[PDB]
Amino acid sequence: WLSAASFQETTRVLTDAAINCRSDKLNGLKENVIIGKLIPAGTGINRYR
Amino acid sequence: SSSNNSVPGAPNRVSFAKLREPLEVPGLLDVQTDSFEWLIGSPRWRESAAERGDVNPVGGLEEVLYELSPIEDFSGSMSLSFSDPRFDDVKAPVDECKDKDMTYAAPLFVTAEFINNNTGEIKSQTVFMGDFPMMTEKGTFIINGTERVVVSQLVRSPGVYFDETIDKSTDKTLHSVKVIPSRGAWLEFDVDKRDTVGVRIDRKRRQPVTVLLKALGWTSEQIVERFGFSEIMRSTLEKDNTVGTDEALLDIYRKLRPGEPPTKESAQTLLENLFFKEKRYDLARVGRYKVNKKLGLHVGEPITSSTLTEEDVVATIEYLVRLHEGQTTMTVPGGVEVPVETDDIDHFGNRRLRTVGELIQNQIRVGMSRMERVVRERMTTQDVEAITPQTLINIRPVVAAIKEFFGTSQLSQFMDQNNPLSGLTHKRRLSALGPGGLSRERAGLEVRDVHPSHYGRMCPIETPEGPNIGLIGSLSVYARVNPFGFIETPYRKVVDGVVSDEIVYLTADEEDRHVVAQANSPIDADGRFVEPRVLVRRKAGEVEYVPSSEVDYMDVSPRQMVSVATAMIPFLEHDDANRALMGANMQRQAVPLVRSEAPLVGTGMELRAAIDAGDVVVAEESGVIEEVSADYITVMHDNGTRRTYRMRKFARSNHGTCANQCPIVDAGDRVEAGQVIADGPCTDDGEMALGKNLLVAIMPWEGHNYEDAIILSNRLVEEDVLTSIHIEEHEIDARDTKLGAEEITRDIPNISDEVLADLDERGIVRIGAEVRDGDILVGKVTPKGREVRDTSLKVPHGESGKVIGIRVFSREDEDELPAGVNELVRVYVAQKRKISDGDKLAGRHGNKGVIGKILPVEDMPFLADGTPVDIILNTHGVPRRMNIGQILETHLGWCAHSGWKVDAAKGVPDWAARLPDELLEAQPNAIVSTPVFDGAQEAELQGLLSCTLPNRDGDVLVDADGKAMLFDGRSGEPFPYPVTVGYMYIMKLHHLVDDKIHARSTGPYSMITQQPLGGKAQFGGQRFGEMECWAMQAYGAAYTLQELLTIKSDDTVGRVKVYEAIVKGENIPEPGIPESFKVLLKELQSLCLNVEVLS
Amino acid sequence: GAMLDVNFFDELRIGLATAEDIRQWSYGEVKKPETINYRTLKPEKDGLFCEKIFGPTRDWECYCGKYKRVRFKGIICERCGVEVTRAKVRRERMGHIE
Amino acid sequence: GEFIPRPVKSSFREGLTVLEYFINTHGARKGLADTALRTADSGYLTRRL
Amino acid sequence: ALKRLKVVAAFQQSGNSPMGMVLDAVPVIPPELRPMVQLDGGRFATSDLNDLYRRVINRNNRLKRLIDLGAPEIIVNNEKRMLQESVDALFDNGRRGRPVTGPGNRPLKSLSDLLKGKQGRFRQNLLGKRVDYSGRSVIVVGPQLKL
Amino acid sequence: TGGLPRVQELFEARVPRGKAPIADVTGRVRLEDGERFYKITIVPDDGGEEVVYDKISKRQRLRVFKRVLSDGDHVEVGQQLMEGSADPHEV
Amino acid sequence: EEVIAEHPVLLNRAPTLHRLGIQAFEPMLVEGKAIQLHPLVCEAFNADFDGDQMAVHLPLSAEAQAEARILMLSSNNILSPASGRPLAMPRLDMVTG
RNA sequence: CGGAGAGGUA
DNA sequence: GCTAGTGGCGGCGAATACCCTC
DNA sequence: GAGGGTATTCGCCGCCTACCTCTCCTAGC
Ligand SMILES: O=C(N[C@H](Cc1ccccc1)C(=O)Nc1ccccc1N1CCS(=O)(=O)CC1)c1ccccc1F
Ligand SMILES: [Mg+2]
Ligand SMILES: [Zn+2]
Repeated sequence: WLSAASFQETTRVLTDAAINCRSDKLNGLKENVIIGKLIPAGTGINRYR
Repeated sequence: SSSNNSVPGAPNRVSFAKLREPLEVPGLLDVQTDSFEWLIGSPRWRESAAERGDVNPVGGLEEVLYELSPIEDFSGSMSLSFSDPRFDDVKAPVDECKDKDMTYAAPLFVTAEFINNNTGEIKSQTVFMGDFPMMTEKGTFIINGTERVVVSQLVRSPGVYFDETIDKSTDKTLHSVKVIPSRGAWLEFDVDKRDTVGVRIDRKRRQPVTVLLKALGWTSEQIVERFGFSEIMRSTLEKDNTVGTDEALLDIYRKLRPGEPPTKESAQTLLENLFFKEKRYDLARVGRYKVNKKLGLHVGEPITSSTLTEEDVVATIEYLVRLHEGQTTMTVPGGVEVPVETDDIDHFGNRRLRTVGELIQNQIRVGMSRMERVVRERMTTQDVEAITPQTLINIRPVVAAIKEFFGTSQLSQFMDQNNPLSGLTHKRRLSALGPGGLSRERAGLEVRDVHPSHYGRMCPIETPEGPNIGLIGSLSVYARVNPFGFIETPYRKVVDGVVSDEIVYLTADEEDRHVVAQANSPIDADGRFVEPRVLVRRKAGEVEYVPSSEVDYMDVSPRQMVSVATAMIPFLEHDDANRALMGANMQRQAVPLVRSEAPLVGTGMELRAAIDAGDVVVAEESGVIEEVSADYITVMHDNGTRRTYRMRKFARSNHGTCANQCPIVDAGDRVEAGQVIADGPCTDDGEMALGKNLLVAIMPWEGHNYEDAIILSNRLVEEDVLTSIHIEEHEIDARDTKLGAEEITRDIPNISDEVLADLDERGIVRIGAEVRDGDILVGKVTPKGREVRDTSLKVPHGESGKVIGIRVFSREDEDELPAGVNELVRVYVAQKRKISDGDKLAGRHGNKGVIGKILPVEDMPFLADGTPVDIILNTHGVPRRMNIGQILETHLGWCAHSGWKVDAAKGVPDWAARLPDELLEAQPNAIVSTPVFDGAQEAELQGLLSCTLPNRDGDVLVDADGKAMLFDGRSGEPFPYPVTVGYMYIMKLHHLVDDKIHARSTGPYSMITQQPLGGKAQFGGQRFGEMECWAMQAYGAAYTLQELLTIKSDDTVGRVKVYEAIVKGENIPEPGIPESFKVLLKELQSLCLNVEVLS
Repeated sequence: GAMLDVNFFDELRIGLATAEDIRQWSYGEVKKPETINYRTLKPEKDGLFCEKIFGPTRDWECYCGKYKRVRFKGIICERCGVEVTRAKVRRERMGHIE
Repeated sequence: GEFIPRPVKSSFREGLTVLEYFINTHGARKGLADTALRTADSGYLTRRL
Repeated sequence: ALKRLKVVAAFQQSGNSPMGMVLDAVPVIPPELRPMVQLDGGRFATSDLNDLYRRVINRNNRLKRLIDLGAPEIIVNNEKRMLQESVDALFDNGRRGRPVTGPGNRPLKSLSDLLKGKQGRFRQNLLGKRVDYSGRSVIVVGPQLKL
Repeated sequence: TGGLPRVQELFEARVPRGKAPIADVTGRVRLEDGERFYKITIVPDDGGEEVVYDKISKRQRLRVFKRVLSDGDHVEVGQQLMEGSADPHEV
Repeated sequence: EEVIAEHPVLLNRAPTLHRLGIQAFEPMLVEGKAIQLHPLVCEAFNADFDGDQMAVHLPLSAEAQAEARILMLSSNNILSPASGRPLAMPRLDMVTG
């Protein structure tokens, strides 16, 4: 819901997520950028880092 | 053969023109001046209108007062009225207002009369209506010490408009009409896909026209008698499912005001108040005139009404039905015949111009309406026989409205003062966007286009390049606006195919009924046309060949369509539209230089451009110069009187440039009225001089002029050819403060006595002192609680120069300072800037580039006699961009600089047959003009190139092709092939690299989110946006992106830890959670959302 | 889950907030539409900027001024009622309107 | 967008007349405005992609 | 029924009650996220959130006063409706009815405008930032350089 | 559409605009000629059922595949009867 | 002079339409206030010299410097990622010569 | 440096 | 100086308002 | 009256990036 809300239609996405009580597993480029974590690509991958 | 003979002391600039100009260019500041002097009802406007339309001469303020008065309460037992507005002398002069941060204004008084209808007593008084800002002689306002320009607005005229559409789902031609009022309520009619006519008041549901027609009192017999010939009307009278005047009124009331008792009287009152109130609905004079013309209702009656009528509505419906039924003529009873057709909304006959006077009148009108509401409210809660006009009138809303308009309006704009041309073009500007116009984003591609009706009224070349492309335009040279607000243009009448000399001004709609020939139509020493058929312009952008006896009018010049800035581009017709647009725009960005020089090759629209702009000093009356100095000129008039002119020296413009005036007359010379008596910023002997003449080469050179870069000689730096003076303004104030009494003094704690060397006893720097970055300008201490800290004025980063002036305002000297401040010292520092790498140069033909390199004179290409070339331009940019006028300018500039003499020993050569006499010979450094569309030809240029005078030694350096043989300054070998050399006019643009370099390592941070501030003046950081993040993610660089997002932006502890690690030998630590995520979580919680981070 | 924020994030969950949650987040109620006083430039009591709700506006200082030193750390004043702590707390504490 | 049946027989070496320059400027400004709209339209597609 | 069941199953599968749509209390954002600044001279420029909170508080206080003092049904209902509208404007201004405008006839910002749009929280602050150790100036051509 | 709008509608899986119907079963076709409409009937080789398209406006041309489409002509399962852009959802 | 030695620097020009809008170089001090750009990277940046401006960023940590020196170095990105055609090749004046 | 507006550069 | 409060347009989906039989 | 369709109609969402300069910020007692 974080990636969807940061793309378009923040209000609709947020209301739907709140109603459904969605949990966000922070596995993605945009989400890791938002929370300030190493992206899971390139040199941020487990086998490399 | 010369250009101008009207201005007394004009330079003798010889022109290549072959055409005579019947008409002289009008005053270029007449639009603003005329519009304002109409508003204030000056005697000059009164005479101008009397010699034409003396029937109804009334100014703007008088019109507003007549409209508003009388004010009568509901009972009608008492009334109030206003009349004869009057003005006093300006409180302070223009320079005083600019210096003291005042507003240039004059008091306004009006006469108020109070009449009681049941006693007959009259009490009259002169009521003060507030200070009224007044326009200066140059078309500008001084509002709080800042010069401003009110821009004219292009708006859609009120009237009735018919349009046609082809529907998508079905094959039908659906028609519509809209009656657009001036401050009223809209009214629409249309025929839908079900062949039913209807109405749509404001934005409500559609209703049949029969409903409204019966609501007006018509019955079936009346409606069928007149209408009914259209099958649609007779079909709509069947499916209406309603009948009865009262029923129709009730239905209209239900549609308009749902949830209220549907009573017949209430419905009638609401309808008649919506469309016949005379206070809630208005068409204005332009709207009434346009509606009458369109529908042909009244042709003899004057425009005395401004509201709708039943006849107008029935005529509109009849027009709509006839148009929908494929007809082309009609005659409403009691009216003249008129064709039926659709209206082009963008035609210049349909859209008008709101000038400065009209905008100010609208603001005065709204303020007076608020005052009227206040006075009407106050007239019913006060005792009779004790009320006087002064006890009823409250002036606060009017002054508030004027303040709001002149301070916070989109049409009142900070004046542009790079040079005289920028301001002159700023005053002659037409903008389509404002309070009641278009939107800079929503605007489509068809409102930004060039229309056939713009010919001679708006320039097609000069427009911005960004989102404002096509929304802001410039008025043409010969255009003027008529009383109703429509732009006109002069045409020369022709009778029986004989061109006469009788100029008539025509609007676009008037012009569409005639065919007009071009100025470049051959003539035979009289009006008779030489050729049997003439190419003429027709209604909708159409051109046709017509016999010479069918021509109606004729243009007055081949430059009628271009504007002032576009008329200063030589060889314009050889340049493509894009580069001409760029050149016209970039001529307004040139910076004044220390010394000015006029072009070798001009066009003639420079003397008048400089004189009309107003930055030069002109002699008002004839006389003999008595004393001349760098500070003043004294003129001894014939009648024994004297007049002294003061020159403004080293003044500062709105953009930081220098405005210095220099006398150009001697101590015994005799002057004439209207003669230029001193120069200005970019003026040379009274002519615009925006650049310098430089010897150019058109070869590629070692890759330094690669991809639009430029190579310069070092002579242009040694000899201060392209040097400019820039002036900065710094100010600080001493407040009372809650702590108390912060003071300006030299006693600043914990500062070395060396750092206070330049400060004087008061605490301010001394005039003539050199200041560098971080230097003290005004020492000040504030009691933060001794606890007195230092809050002195410093020199910002990258700023330096000489202190040239100080102005200090002290409350102890009864100065008009704002509330809570004691001192307002201001400091001016000036610096001379030479040309350097990164500065932006440009010619008049849209050629631009930054200075890639500046070479020594010893290693520039040089001619056989040893003359280095000042500038080198690359060959690969000329032919691709379709601006070949720069090469022609280079050729003609070499010809003018060198001089020539046509060898007409045995008759003039055939290529010089039509060349004007006095143009068969010239001396070195001769100034010539090539008008915009009637100038030098290619054959004449070849001929002149083939015959030029030798140099000092007696050798011709440039051959008949305009190409010279150069030497290589680095190796000394001659270049294998000849190069193109000559002189062109280069200008220095206000895009210097000294104002663009910025760097940062740490500084201020925003408070809501702990991120670096943005801005060079704030010492801000460079934004790393979303697309740069995409690029970094595509590279696969995770650690770089993480550090950029965490420890360089908003990791509060990471920043300090990183700084400590760097200043020590350690390695950078790991980042943490940024603050923006926490702010987001707090906002989401404030939205009543339960956000949690699970672990 | 992780209180304010601490590394080893696992998930970010969202949902509807009940009145009990709103009153649990709150450090106090706002019952006066007063932001700041002009005579003293200090927050009005029970206002939108009340220091007894959102925390001190200066590091280790009270509204009344009884305690103005780091030694009086973590003790709530008995006269003004504002807890003596750092000024950054005003970015974290929330109120509520009944 | 449709072609006019009348051509522009002048070249920029000779200099377009005043009625052959008006239509040329019309076309040039139309192209500039279309370019602005196209550059605004392409970024949205790139962001969605 | 498909859409009705979508929403009903959304409220049934989880352990969340649907009673969160009706609010008995309103949270207030911390002061430092809605600061009020002072213009040159000492005159404050109040934020938009402060104005909306102020309106909500005024209406709530006067409604409570009327309820406690006793009043006819009509006045109490009118005050309740105005409080409803005030809270709606606070949460999402302009969604229903005319926007609550401030000086200059411009709509005020709501809590929902801090997250939406090109200038909202996400696209302006989380997906992009301003950084330190960064500069800028004009570029010229150096032929002598290497790749 | 023929440029950036075409790319946008392709990537957005929208109805093309100038939609061109495509067959769905191999067989002969009984083409009909008329004003403002053409009746294209698919007579499958199996013959189980016959599909028909009657709303095809006469403005659009008929595609040429293998000669222009004509009455009593065999067509492929995915053949595009008319000239235009087929919607991605039917294919 | 000795501090900036072999410390890579990132240069970026907006709009950043594709990946090669950001590249890393080895700074060398010059006299003036304008940045000197190699002629063979203008196509990648889409930069001419009629008034354009660019931004400079400094990587700090060891990982960031390693990325700027290996992944993003200008001389390592010669070919276009979209098609594989070379982007750092002669054009205009060089082609003519 | 919080917001609104105007103008400009690529 | 202090206190109060009638110039955008395409795309998509839910909603009224409308028959149409039936 | 009652199921089966409507059938437009209306409201909401979307509309490139980066930078520079300058002016103004509530009314009433
Ligand atoms: O057409 C020419 N010149 C006309 C000249 C003209 C300008 C202004 C008013 C009246 C006439 C033109 O500029 N039209 C015009 C200007 C702006 C927008 C539309 C139009 N048009 C195009 C010709 S259109 O299809 O009939 C109807 C509309 C012309 C002259 C010489 C050589 C080649 C030419 F294509
Ligand atoms: Mg460029
Ligand atoms: Zn205390």
